[PDB]
Amino acid sequence: MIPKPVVQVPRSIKSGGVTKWKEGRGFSLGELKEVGLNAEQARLLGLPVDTRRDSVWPQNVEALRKWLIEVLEGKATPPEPTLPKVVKVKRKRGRAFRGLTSAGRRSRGLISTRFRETHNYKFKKKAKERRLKKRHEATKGLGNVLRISRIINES
Amino acid sequence: TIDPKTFYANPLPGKPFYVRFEVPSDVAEKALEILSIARQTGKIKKGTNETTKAVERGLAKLVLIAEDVDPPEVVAHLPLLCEEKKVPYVYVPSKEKLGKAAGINVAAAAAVVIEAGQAAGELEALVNKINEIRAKHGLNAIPVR
Amino acid sequence: PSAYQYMAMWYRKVGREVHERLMRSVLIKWRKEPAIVRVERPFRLERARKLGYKPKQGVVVARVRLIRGPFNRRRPDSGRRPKRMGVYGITAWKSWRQVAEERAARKFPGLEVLNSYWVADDGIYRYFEVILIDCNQPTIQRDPLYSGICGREVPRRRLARRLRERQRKLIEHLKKTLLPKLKG
RNA sequence: GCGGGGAAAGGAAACAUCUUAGUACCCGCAGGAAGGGAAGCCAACAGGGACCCCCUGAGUAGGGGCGACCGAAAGGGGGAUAGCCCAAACCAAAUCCUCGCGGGACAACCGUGGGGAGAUGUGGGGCUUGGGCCCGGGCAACCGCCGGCGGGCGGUAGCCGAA
RNA sequence: CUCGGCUUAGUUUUGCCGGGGGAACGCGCCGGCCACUGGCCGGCAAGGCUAAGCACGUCCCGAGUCCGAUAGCGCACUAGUA
RNA sequence: UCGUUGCGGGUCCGCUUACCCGCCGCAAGGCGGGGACAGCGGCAGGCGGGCUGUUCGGCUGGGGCGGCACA
RNA sequence: GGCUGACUGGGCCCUUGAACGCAAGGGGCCCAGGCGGGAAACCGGGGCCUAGAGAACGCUCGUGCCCCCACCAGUGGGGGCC
Ligand SMILES: [Mg+2]
Ligand SMILES: [Mg+2]
Ligand SMILES: [Mg+2]
Ligand SMILES: [Mg+2]
Ligand SMILES: [Mg+2]
Ligand SMILES: [Mg+2]
Ligand SMILES: [Mg+2]
Ligand SMILES: [Mg+2]
Ligand SMILES: [Mg+2]
Ligand SMILES: [Mg+2]
Ligand SMILES: [Mg+2]
Ligand SMILES: [Mg+2]
Ligand SMILES: [Mg+2]
Ligand SMILES: [Mg+2]
Ligand SMILES: [Mg+2]
Ligand SMILES: [Mg+2]
Ligand SMILES: [Mg+2]
Ligand SMILES: [Mg+2]
Ligand SMILES: [Mg+2]
Ligand SMILES: [Mg+2]
Ligand SMILES: [Mg+2]
Ligand SMILES: [Mg+2]
Ligand SMILES: [Mg+2]
Repeated sequence: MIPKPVVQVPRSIKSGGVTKWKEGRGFSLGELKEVGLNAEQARLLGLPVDTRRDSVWPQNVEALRKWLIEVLEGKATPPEPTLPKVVKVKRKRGRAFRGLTSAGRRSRGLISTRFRETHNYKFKKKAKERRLKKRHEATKGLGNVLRISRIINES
Repeated sequence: TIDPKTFYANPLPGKPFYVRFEVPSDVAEKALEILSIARQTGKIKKGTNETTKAVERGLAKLVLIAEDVDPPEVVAHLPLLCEEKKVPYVYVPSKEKLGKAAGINVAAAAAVVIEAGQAAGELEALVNKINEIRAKHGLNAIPVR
Repeated sequence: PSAYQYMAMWYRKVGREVHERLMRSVLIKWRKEPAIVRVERPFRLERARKLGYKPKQGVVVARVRLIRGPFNRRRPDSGRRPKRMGVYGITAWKSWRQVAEERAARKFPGLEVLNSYWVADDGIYRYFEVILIDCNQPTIQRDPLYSGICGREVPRRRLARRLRERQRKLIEHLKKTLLPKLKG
């Protein structure tokens, strides 16, 4: 059973000091260094590696040491390496016409802000919600119906 | 450090803006001969990227610049750089001939003699004659390195 | 500093006045050529190389001239609420650079637009140069950057087999050089 | 599915800002999916760690004749998981393509000859665990091209099947 | 940066387009909900690609508290037919 | 008004090469005139039913005029 | 003749609005602070009584050793409660 990295949930000001743990994206380079591995070797063993993460958690180090011993003694089988296994690049047609060049990417807002905050993304996201009547788009004017009803029922 | 708006203030008629003084055909042909001789007996470099690095690094002795560079701004920095580093330079009329003298199969917009094995004597005479042309045109002298 | 760093000086403050003198003559010719013209070499070589240009067979550099200003917004000819009746100041969400790339692509059917950059402005026109590549040319197809546009296929049997071998050899090596340290 | 152009009716118990709606529709351009994607990020001194999609945060913050109405994001739980390249520094033609001939699983490629590209830089190198540059040590080197041969499974007709 | 405009929850603070002005360079530059200053923290824009996991139904397969010839698709039929 | 808008001389004069207008030419380019004006784009003020959207209240011995018996 | 109570902070009630929901406005009775007139009682929160009267948003002024503005501190600016 290949271990999963454990990382701390970022402690917000809103939380007031309450903290919890979560499963991380991958093991940090500091944790891998304590068990004598680099990013490439760890990825060849099937481990998820996160070179962005700076923290080193002893519980992650301990889980890595236990599982590596099992692997190096023939008791555990490493999964497939966490490196690309296919290369699939399609021929592109009409990049300029679909706004995929750098000029198109700029006008779409993708240079200055995240994809989720671009205006075309907002247009498509809300169109889907209204088409499926999902979440808040099942009721138009939901906020005002709630607001007036709260006043009447909490007076 | 040289300010281009005064250096290139008064261009010559019928020449690109980066050409500062007129070189007679005899002087240009001599430079091409020296570059060819230096290629077999000494050390040369060719192409704008290698010529610019040689001038910056202080290893240049003579810089050859072609006058028919189609977008002129490819080589226009070289005369400014040579004046700053006090490296003598001369203009040659054709980049196709400059490339052939450099011993390649394509044109060269610029070339530089690093060391003149057997051409050192002729190189000194060429630099003096270039210096007279610069004085005629009003530019200060650049001594032979 | 590469010669390309020095070539960029003509589009910086130190070289603007000399460059602006040059363009006043050059633009006279460009105003009389066809609106879209293929050129032998890019006008801003250092900028073109940063955007992916190389002088290979099948790489096309085209100069595009177009009228600047806002797009031709039409005054509506039927009923509208007042907010929808204005004309002046209303522009397109497309830049003129994208418009230039698209017009270039129409002149070279089947070619793919890689990138483009600004070259010059005058009172009425704006000039761009567009880099296009022919994805059918063998020189283009194998280029590491152009293959991202022209397509690339690596069989899964190649990568997976290579990765499996590397994993197997690593485990044997780590048995000798790492297992004692882990258990020590 | 992607880019652009782009209403009104109706609603606000009138109506113009507003909404309807970046909708209808129009123009252009792709794929079997598209688009997105590898921190000039988010956070708050505690830490997360590319992206898309689903559940939530939440009709909360916020916008608004602060009216009608509009409306996130971070964070949390999941599906799934993957990371790389071009340019440049440094080297400087060591490079690519095409054709003929010989070899080479009908290939890649090797040898040789001709043609084209290429110093306005082909190619090598390099990609945050920054790199280039100098010195030393070590192979479990690293990276890439071809898809021949053997084997297995599946799809495109069917066959057998109690009393 | 500034002016006009479309847009956005983005509000003295969203993205962009157009007109005019317009940097610096790692001893630098950018962000931390008005601007500036100091501290601290986080990063390196303006070049390119990227499987999987997500949309759809001409088509194929399966299912059904669905309809049963004025119903159910406009069409159970020499129906997009006369 | 900002830009296009450049070059000489002491806000003024001149110039042409920009730009504009016409003639010739298949094109290349030539000739003449104007000329940093004009024209064109942005921004700003004025005129602007040429065109677009709308509002043109209520009570009422029917409506309208009146009145306000509308606070 | 002497004055400014046409006062500061609040509460309760009556009427507008019958029994019976429901603005603004107006009136009455008080408590506290600090005054004016008066020997004192007492009266004064405009005019002897019943008329002269205006929501939300926005702006402006007064007030407070006042509250807030996105990692922290500061300056300018902005917002908030009455
Ligand atoms: Mg909604
Ligand atoms: Mg309407
Ligand atoms: Mg409707
Ligand atoms: Mg209405
Ligand atoms: Mg109506
Ligand atoms: Mg996909
Ligand atoms: Mg894609
Ligand atoms: Mg909306
Ligand atoms: Mg190269
Ligand atoms: Mg049977
Ligand atoms: Mg950068
Ligand atoms: Mg029927
Ligand atoms: Mg029947
Ligand atoms: Mg004018
Ligand atoms: Mg005008
Ligand atoms: Mg009318
Ligand atoms: Mg009215
Ligand atoms: Mg009436
Ligand atoms: Mg009347
Ligand atoms: Mg009343
Ligand atoms: Mg009552
Ligand atoms: Mg009253
Ligand atoms: Mg914050």
